[PDB]
Amino acid sequence: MKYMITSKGDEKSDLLRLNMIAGFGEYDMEYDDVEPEIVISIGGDGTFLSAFHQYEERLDEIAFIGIHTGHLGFYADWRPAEADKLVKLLAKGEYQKVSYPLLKTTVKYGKEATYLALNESTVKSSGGPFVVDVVINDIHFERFRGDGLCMSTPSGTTAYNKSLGGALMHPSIEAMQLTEMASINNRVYRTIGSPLVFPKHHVVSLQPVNDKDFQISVDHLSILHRDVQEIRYEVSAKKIHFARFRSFPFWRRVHDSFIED
Amino acid sequence: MKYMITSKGDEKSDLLRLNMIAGFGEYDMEYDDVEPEIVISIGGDGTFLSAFHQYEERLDEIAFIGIHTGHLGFYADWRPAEADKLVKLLAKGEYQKVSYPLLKTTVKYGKEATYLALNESTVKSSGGPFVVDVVINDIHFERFRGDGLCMSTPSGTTAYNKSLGGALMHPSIEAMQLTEMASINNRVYRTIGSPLVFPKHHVVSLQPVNDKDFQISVDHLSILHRDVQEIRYEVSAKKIHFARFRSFPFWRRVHDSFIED
Amino acid sequence: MKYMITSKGDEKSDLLRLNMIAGFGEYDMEYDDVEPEIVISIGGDGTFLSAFHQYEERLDEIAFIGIHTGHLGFYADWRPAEADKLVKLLAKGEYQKVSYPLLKTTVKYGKEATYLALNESTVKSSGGPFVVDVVINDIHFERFRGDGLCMSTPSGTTAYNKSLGGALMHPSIEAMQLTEMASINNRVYRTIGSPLVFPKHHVVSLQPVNDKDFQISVDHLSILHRDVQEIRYEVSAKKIHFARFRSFPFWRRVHDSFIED
Amino acid sequence: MKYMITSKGDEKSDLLRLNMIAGFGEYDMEYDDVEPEIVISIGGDGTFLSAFHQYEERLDEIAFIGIHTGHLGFYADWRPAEADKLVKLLAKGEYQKVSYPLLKTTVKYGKEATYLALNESTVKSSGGPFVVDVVINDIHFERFRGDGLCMSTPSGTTAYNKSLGGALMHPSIEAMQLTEMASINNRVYRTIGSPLVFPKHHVVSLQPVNDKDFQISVDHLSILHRDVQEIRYEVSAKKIHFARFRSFPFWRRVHDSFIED
Ligand SMILES: Nc1ncnc2c1nc(Br)n2CCCO
Ligand SMILES: Nc1ncnc2c1nc(Br)n2CCCO
Ligand SMILES: Nc1ncnc2c1nc(Br)n2CCCO
Ligand SMILES: Nc1ncnc2c1nc(Br)n2CCCO
Repeated sequence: MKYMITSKGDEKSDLLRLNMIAGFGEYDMEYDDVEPEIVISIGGDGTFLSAFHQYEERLDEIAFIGIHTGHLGFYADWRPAEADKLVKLLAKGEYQKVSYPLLKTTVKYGKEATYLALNESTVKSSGGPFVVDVVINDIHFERFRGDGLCMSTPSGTTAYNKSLGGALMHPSIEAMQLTEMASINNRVYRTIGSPLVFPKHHVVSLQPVNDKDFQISVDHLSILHRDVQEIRYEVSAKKIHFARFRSFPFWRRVHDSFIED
Repeated sequence: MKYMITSKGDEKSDLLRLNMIAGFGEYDMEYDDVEPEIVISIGGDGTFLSAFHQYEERLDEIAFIGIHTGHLGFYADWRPAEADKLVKLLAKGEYQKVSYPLLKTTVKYGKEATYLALNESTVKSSGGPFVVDVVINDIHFERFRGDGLCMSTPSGTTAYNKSLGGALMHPSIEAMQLTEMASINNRVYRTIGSPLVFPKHHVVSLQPVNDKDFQISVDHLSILHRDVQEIRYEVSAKKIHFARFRSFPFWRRVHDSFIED
Repeated sequence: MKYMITSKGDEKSDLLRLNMIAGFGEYDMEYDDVEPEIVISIGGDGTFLSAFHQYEERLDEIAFIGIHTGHLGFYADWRPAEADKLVKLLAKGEYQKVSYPLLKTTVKYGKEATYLALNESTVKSSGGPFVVDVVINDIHFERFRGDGLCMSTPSGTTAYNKSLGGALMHPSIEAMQLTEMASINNRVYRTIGSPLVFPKHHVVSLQPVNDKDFQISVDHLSILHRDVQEIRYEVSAKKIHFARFRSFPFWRRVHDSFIED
Repeated sequence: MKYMITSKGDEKSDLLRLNMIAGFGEYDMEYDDVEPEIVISIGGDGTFLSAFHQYEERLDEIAFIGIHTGHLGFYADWRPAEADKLVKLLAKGEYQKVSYPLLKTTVKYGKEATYLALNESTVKSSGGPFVVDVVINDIHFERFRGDGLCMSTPSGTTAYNKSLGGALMHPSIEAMQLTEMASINNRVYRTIGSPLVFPKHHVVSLQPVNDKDFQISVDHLSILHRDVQEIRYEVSAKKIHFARFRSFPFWRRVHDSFIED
């Protein structure tokens, strides 16, 4: 199969990348970073996030796999000592694939710019206060005033969603979770406070009230947007595909990362 | 059809119950509280919870409907002025049914006692400290020490789950949410802190460490259990059925109850 | 001086108690558990709490000191290997004393029963719902409905107050902190949600609305009270006195207990 | 006395300002915005914050007073219909003064720049991650990694400190409260999580780990700082002075703003 490997850039990751390429050279495996079928990430969850966005236009023809040269990540969950055993079963094929949901973010101006997220997508104000009207399925739900909002994916709930008080949900659930960022709640402003979990086909629409400039982020990339008319969130129809060679439950990766390993 | 109506017990609810019975008398409707097909609850969410547990052995042959003589409830979401219009379409049939998930709670001693919950099921200690080992799908996940735990249904997240910091999830999602109750987190005890959302077929098992007596509750009923060997939580295969005559979205019932009506 | 020593009851604590008594026998020290001037606690924070309530009627003539035979406590913060060096400077005197504030709890029926707390004092409902009217300095502030309330001392903020979301305050601040326990907040019930810190001479008064029976606790002891007309909280005029032989800052005991030791 | 009046800038505030000036003209009152002894703020809490920073170099010779032409503020807590009665007792003098604590913020580069805050002072990262080492009284306490930190004044706890989960403390307590902003807590990063209340003479020092650029704010003004070597927080020796003509308790201003008015 066509494969490619990215690296964090340091010695420990670059040396292991060259060893796996040499190990792949002993098989019927061709290196290609244009149309690969197996994308291997060596480094951390941040390195895996870059590998996802490098090939987000070919998500259906790619099976991702991550290797953590540091601590255990949620996407890079393979120890470096298992790289030689990974090269074997990747060439023999017959492996199973797991699919996680994704978040679609549509921005509208006065055209349309869409994005795909693996972790979350946040919205902040550039300088002035952040005040938006939250509309759920064409129905006005609340007028949020605070630092911002965060719409997270199922597998992304263990990251920024978790630090904001959100709940951890199993990645087999096709849903998205919205959490607040330091909301103001007096007798004049009223937010729900609790995190909200939306199923598929539900559309959450953010609409400005005064300022039209917002600092929007998708995973790692963050870019200022000007004259925003609407921000739409919804579960994406596309999914990310992983390659599994052993049982590593999500709740066990949660235990090893937050309880003890 | 066979129908029956329960009441909160006060004048406002008893008078409306007698008016609907007289209104049902003008149709091909028979009153029967033994094997009814339409169970009407007049009062509040607590009155609706009693109507659910009165007929939990016939959930598949019953379509529930609630009327709130006080403030708007999440289960009793029909104004009293709409009772006459309810009697009409209930006799003509051809109405649609909505189904919400349920929570199954199994308790084991040294036999087995099972329960069905519409809102949540909590576990506390009777007197001494509450220390249990949390096991998710046969894998030990954490040793919880605190006041207790709360496993909630999707439609039950707006109640006790919400007061504990849990997230609100749409009742169309077949899942269950576990939240903590004043957990201790020092350098010796370590809990996850975040609420956890489990999909179908996931089993969360609570196991004692020292004391074996627990104060377990299912919705409104709460009874002391002695010599408990295990407590098992999982999404139930049975569901509760409602009768809909108009579009009342869950997110709009959340708005009218917590934002403003 | 007159001294006495309590023990957790196990070997490790009983053996160290007998060694310190023999070490005290080599000095001008008399053992007396009736009117002691130095109360030594060997065990943990729970053992120290028992030593405090055994002699709460003589707080002004006693300097407490705690030894932890297990993990580091906030009151028992002396390693067992320092017991021999403790016996020396306790006989030579000339040591400094530190004073921490206390919480006074007054209960009224239809007489008066007062209590003194070192950590916190909580109020719960016995069976039915818990609904009380919170009155701050004769002014009605809110109608709380939930599991209960917790009024904590400065040094007690690191315990049950911390698990409820309360803030940690330095024990040199003469104040008390009130936190909530799973409060209900809809469009009909409205609580402040945030913890409240009251200075000296402020009186927080809890008054029943329906049920008059409450499950009140003071530190470790918890007893049911019937026909309660009012519950009054205020910072006590009495303080607890410790014996210091080295600088152990409160913020360093917080670090070693929750960050890492 | 020498006095001056600021306005929000709209009709309702400008008209009331001209009426009070004409009302002051009937007395022995001189208008002067250079060295005033009575600073009157008409508008809201934001307008009052501007009046404080306009004359922060003369805090000991000024008694502030605020008028809210909109909703009730915590600093502007006088209804417009009471302006005529304010002009009377302000000229007759013999009024009492109330004093609230302040927060001192010192920034060091590679000189020193100091600031005075009435509400709070926050620190964020400009672009990259925010990682600082928190040092309390020359002792390392934790390595914070997240969005940022917020050090609040007693009277400022009802604002941004409240939205971050902090506690509300009476302004008669000379202290400062530090809260977190979406902290990361895994098996490698460990923060206290709970808010911290520091008494007078305690110094909290923030020190960079990688990036040296921070987005620091003091009340409303926010300015980027480059090559920061340290950030020091401590309770200020200076206080702000108000003019009281009636009893308006802090806990009652909390009730009217968050419960109901
Ligand atoms: N999905 C994720 N779950 C947990 N952690 C994550 C995730 N993605 C990244 Br990048 N990280 C690391 C954040 C800095 O510790
Ligand atoms: N599922 C529910 N969601 C919200 N509220 C509820 C629910 N069930 C009951 Br009973 N209540 C009323 C609790 C006391 O206000
Ligand atoms: N004041 C206290 N601060 C922290 N912890 C405490 C305190 N008192 C006791 Br008892 N503990 C132990 C509780 C069970 O871990
Ligand atoms: N000290 C303060 N307490 C409460 N609220 C405040 C304060 N200062 C200002 Br400005 N506000 C208004 C913030 C936007 O509602």
